[PDB]
Amino acid sequence: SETKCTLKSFTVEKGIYQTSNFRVQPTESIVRFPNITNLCPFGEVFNATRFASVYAWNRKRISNCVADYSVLYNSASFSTFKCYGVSPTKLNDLCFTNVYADSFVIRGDEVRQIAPGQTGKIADYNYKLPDDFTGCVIAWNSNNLDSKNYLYRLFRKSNLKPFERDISTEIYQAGSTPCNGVEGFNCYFPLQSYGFQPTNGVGYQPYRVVVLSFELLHAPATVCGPKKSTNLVKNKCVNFNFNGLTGTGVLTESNKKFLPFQQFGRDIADTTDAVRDPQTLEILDITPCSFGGVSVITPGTNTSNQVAVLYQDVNCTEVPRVYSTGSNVFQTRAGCLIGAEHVNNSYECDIPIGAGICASYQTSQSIIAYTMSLGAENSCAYSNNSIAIPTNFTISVTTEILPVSMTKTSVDCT
Amino acid sequence: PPAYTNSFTRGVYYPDKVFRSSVLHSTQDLFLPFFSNVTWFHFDNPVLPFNDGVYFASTEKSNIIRGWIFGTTLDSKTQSLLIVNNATNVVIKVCEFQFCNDPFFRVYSSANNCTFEYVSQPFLKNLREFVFKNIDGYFKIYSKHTPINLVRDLPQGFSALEPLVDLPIGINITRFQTLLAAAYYVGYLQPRTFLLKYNENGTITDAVDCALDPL
Amino acid sequence: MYICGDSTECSNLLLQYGSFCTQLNRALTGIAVEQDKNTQEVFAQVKQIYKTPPIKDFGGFNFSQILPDPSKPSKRSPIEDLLFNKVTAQKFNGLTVLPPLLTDEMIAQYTSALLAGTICSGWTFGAGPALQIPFPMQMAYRFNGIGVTQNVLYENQKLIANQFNSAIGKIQDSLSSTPSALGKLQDVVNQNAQALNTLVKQLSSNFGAISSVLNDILSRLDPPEAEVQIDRLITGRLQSLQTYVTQQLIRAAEIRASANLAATKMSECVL
Amino acid sequence: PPEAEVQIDRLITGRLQSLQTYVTQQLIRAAEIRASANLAATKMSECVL
Amino acid sequence: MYICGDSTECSNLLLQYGSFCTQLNRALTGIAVEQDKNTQEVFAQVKQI
Ligand SMILES: *[C@@H]1O[C@H](CO)[C@@H](O[C@@H]2O[C@H](CO)[C@@H](O[C@@H]3O[C@H](CO)[C@@H](O)[C@H](O)[C@@H]3O)[C@H](O)[C@H]2NC(C)=O)[C@H](O)[C@H]1NC(C)=O
Ligand SMILES: *[C@@H]1O[C@H](CO)[C@@H](O[C@@H]2O[C@H](CO)[C@@H](O)[C@H](O)[C@H]2NC(C)=O)[C@H](O)[C@H]1NC(C)=O
Ligand SMILES: *[C@@H]1O[C@H](CO)[C@@H](O[C@@H]2O[C@H](CO)[C@@H](O)[C@H](O)[C@H]2NC(C)=O)[C@H](O)[C@H]1NC(C)=O
Ligand SMILES: *[C@@H]1O[C@H](CO)[C@@H](O[C@@H]2O[C@H](CO)[C@@H](O)[C@H](O)[C@H]2NC(C)=O)[C@H](O)[C@H]1NC(C)=O
Ligand SMILES: *[C@@H]1O[C@H](CO)[C@@H](O[C@@H]2O[C@H](CO)[C@@H](O)[C@H](O)[C@H]2NC(C)=O)[C@H](O)[C@H]1NC(C)=O
Ligand SMILES: *[C@@H]1O[C@H](CO)[C@@H](O)[C@H](O)[C@H]1NC(C)=O
Ligand SMILES: *[C@@H]1O[C@H](CO)[C@@H](O)[C@H](O)[C@H]1NC(C)=O
Repeated sequence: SETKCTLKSFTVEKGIYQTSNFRVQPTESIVRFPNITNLCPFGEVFNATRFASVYAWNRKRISNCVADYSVLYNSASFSTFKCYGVSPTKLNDLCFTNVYADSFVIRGDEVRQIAPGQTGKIADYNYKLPDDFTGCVIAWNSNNLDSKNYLYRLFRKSNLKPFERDISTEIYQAGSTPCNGVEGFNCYFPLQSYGFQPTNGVGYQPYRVVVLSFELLHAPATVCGPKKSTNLVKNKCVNFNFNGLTGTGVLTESNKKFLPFQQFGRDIADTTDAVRDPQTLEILDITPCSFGGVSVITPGTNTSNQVAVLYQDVNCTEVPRVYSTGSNVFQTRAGCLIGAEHVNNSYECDIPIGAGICASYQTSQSIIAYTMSLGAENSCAYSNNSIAIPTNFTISVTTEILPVSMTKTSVDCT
Repeated sequence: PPAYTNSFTRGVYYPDKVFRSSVLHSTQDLFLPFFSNVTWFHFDNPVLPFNDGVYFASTEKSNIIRGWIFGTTLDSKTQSLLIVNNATNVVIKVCEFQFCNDPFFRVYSSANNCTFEYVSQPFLKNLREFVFKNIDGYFKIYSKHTPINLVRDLPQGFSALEPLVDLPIGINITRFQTLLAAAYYVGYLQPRTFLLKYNENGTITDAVDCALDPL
Repeated sequence: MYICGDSTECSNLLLQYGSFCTQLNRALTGIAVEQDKNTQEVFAQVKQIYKTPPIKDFGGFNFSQILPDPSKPSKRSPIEDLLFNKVTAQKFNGLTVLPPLLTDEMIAQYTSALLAGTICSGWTFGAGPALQIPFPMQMAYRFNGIGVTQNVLYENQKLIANQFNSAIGKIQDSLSSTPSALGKLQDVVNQNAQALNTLVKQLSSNFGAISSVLNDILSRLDPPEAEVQIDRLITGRLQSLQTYVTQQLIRAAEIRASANLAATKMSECVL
Repeated sequence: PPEAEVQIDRLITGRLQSLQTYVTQQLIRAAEIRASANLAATKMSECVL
Repeated sequence: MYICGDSTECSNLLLQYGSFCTQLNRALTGIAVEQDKNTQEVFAQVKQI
């Protein structure tokens, strides 16, 4: 039926017809997510005993490393974790350039003032997050260890500039007095002092807030989550992702000798014939696992309806439609042939399979595969002083068909 | 010193990180032209541009520091790439620290918002070839140490110039300077097309510059 | 496989081009069948497989350099071995090399049968039953065919045999020392090897797209624009495949004219 | 009409490519048929005549 | 020079199409060499003047 449909006809003549192609599917994929590499020291900015205040932070400008947001996301040690417009898990996939962390302690209830969007009175004087902020803000009522110095901004007139560092503490009320006179009647220190003792309530307790604003994408990109590294599943058609090189094949053991700076193995044309895994630094030979062509050998439709199936360049074990590996399976140089019986007798070629192997319909009737015979085996009797003279003749009328012309066809292009 | 000299067939690095066995591969990249005129600078510490790339060489084993001061303004206005070697480290600090008018850690006298600061093992008769380039914010350094007998200038040979280290930087280097009986050579990379011959080992044992002559 | 390597997104975009891929395959299959027909037409002229005589009393004619060598594993004459020595895991992108229907051992048997028929009978084995004749008498028929009388060979048999042996001996030296000795066959080999190399090297071209890898397009970009980039890649690779198929068709038409001349020279000069 | 000239362009390109492919294959087949006809004429002159 | 007449931008854009111009040049050079060989095959039969 496949032969009938691929020819768009209800009747097929005798011969080999290529119906569809064959390809071994990949069993699995191999990435095996990467190393420890250089880790981002978020623990230093989180577990800081000498936590700073909101007027002056511990400005930690962190650079090329892997920041495992999943580590801080699967653990509920901190009270609240927020990250701008990104789920923490995918935070390990889509990455950025560099990060900057500011750590501070605030007074309880006013945790919501610090926000890229909605405003707050504290954010109007202490620290305002950028309007286009994209980072990670972690806040928790630590208390105990950091509770027993801690003074917070209370005297300003403009919101702090997006991503700005201000530590001003000059005494003034707003602008009304022409001369402030140090501390006249109301011009106290802008850094108002508060009680950070355990007796304080939840809304008046030290709240550790750390912002983790990462710079947007530029020409380089260094602070990225887990990517790279591989493994080995040898002698199997698999998908592999080797350091960004993605492809399907068999990763056999190889005797190649890469120089200790090369990873890929593109040899001749532009195909990758070898690879280096960045875990054991060994060389793996990439090979197309298996493919070929399914060909149907059929002795016509009028004669019979039985067929044989030939797979072009695959082994007889690699073939798994209906029955394709049980009995009547013969491995010739031209591939694996099923549905045909091997006969030692050599006849004239009927259906050319290849490499000297042909197939035919013969006895009930079946499909036989044999080695074609070059012709009748004549014995040549050379002998000097001996000749052979014909004593009779035959008048033979043979036929010779020769095409002369084809159908004249015109096409109106428009 | 405005003295010139012939670079012969030196100054060809590995354009990529791909193994190749008995493949004659044509690569279009910023290569040092064959038989080009490279400037021989003797002690001296001149100021030299960068343009597209820089080639460097050393002759004797005096080992007089030989750091580098790749910059773009070098006056505390933009990030500047400084490499300092002390026989134990290769400290690469990209930062806007203000180098004095005649640099020679007292090279600079300030500390700006210093970014990525890679530090690792040191890499620096004995010819010492270096190639520095920057394409898309990635500072690439290639190096090769080879033994030869000093006669007058760079010898006639072609070893490998294997790659050394790539750094993600993102700045632009439009100028550069050398840190320090000085004797070195400077060449300039050009966007040429080279036919590189690979042996069984994946080593570039020969090269042809397809602009030098009709042959 | 060549245009859209194991990418269902690309393969679905190749369905709207109709039977562009079912036609190149048909052309290539026709070319392969034509190559098989050429090989069978040149060599498989006579079907009777005459055996090489196990003697050397050919009137002084040597024939050792053209008759098959029984000692060596392959049953090939020294000249055939020299000619075979002179001429010099599957491919990744769906390119396969089907084996010829007539193996090199089978063609050698055809050549040996033709040689044995020529030595045995002469031209009579190609026009009916093979009628044996002594070789000195057969060469007197061929001398008689060029306007020279019979007695010229019989009275100069030793000299003619010596000249024949010397010429056949010098044939090997002339074949093994000329630089472009088997230049025609080597050019036939090289033209197809460079065509496949150029075809597979066209898979690393953008053709206007952002990248030459379908995985990069499918991952980096959204599906709506990945469709456009993949369509550009499809157009480029389909054009490359069409160019390869057309060039192979022209080259096969050129080769078929050389196989219709080798078959004519076999009938009119060997037979 | 402004947006109908981009799909029609794709149709035109595809149909032109199909026509060119057909014409090229027919030219090669016509060359083969011409060779066969030359052989037939040679056989008519040499053997029938 | 035919597709992109002395235009560097057009040449850079054409460089992305791979070895197409190289194939065309190779084919035309082969045609020219064959044309030179035809005359030698026809007229240069005997090389004694
Ligand atoms: C037909 O001609 C072939 C050569 O084309 C003759 O074979 C040659 O036989 C001679 C005599 O045996 C060999 O010469 C000697 O061979 C060995 C090995 O070198 C050694 O004894 C001597 O140094 C001397 O060279 C000669 O090598 C050999 N040639 C070949 C190619 O095998 C053959 O005898 C002739 N047939 C006849 C006369 O029936
Ligand atoms: C990444 O980690 C792997 C293991 O997960 C490291 O592979 C080591 O390779 C050496 C040989 O080079 C083996 O002897 C070790 O057993 C492996 N390590 C371990 C922990 O099993 C690999 O070096 C790491 N790559 C880095 C850090 O870049
Ligand atoms: C040559 O062969 C022909 C046949 O090809 C012989 O003629 C046959 O003779 C037999 C016996 O008399 C008859 O039965 C047949 O009918 C004849 N055939 C034809 C076609 O006429 C002929 O005898 C043979 N000649 C010699 C001299 O042996
Ligand atoms: C980065 O590259 C650009 C492009 O060349 C530089 O732009 C010009 O560079 C020259 C010399 O460096 C300056 O004198 C010009 O003023 C620049 N033109 C303008 C208007 O941008 C740029 O200077 C480089 N970056 C730095 C900081 O040197
Ligand atoms: C460079 O090539 C040489 C010569 O081919 C290599 O030396 C051979 O190495 C192989 C195994 O790689 C040994 O079987 C041979 O005995 C070696 N031959 C000699 C003469 O030493 C050499 O190893 C290669 N360099 C590498 C791989 O770094
Ligand atoms: C299996 O494949 C190998 C490697 O190609 C081949 O040598 C062998 O003959 C095949 N065996 C069978 C049983 O098909
Ligand atoms: C064909 O010959 C082989 C090899 O001797 C033998 O094993 C096999 O049984 C024979 N097959 C038949 C059908 O006679």
